[PDB]
Amino acid sequence: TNRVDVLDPALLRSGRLDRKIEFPLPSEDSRAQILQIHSRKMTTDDDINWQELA
Amino acid sequence: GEITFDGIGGLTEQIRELREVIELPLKNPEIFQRVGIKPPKGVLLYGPPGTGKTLLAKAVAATIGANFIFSPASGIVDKYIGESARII
Ligand SMILES: Nc1ncnc2c1ncn2[C@@H]1O[C@H](COP(=O)(O)OP(=O)(O)OP(=O)(O)O)[C@@H](O)[C@H]1O
Repeated sequence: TNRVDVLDPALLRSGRLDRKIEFPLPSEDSRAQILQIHSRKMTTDDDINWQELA
Repeated sequence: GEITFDGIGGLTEQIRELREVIELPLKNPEIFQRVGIKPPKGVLLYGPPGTGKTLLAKAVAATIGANFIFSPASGIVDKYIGESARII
């Protein structure tokens, strides 16, 4: 779910959804990893320096 | 299965106030006849979510030995007109 503040407390709390795992925005280094697994499918060159774009 | 009745702890006071309604008038309706009062029926358990209100009912229903109907409140609604009336 993307709104967790809204759901009432009987749906949350430990013993129901024990773990509450947060997702952070990709950090500046992760952007580099991310751009590189989607580009493999299409054509690439060595012109590109993914470090820049991240 | 069975859950021990001391396996519920910390709430030892609420366990005793529940037995004043359920355990007592089953065995000794002679005590309530002395004062002259009609036995109490109907118990409402309420509290913050997760306090153990179901755990208390679970343990006491495996222990006492009386016939025990267990009913999710929302599980007896039916689509057809008044079929939910016949169940209750
Ligand atoms: N007083 C207590 N002593 C020991 N364990 C407890 C107690 N209350 C809750 N627990 C633990 O919490 C678990 C489940 O709690 P329980 O389902 O009774 O909460 P609830 O109030 O019924 O929740 P809901 O509001 O969703 O009905 C139990 O299996 C037990 O491990």
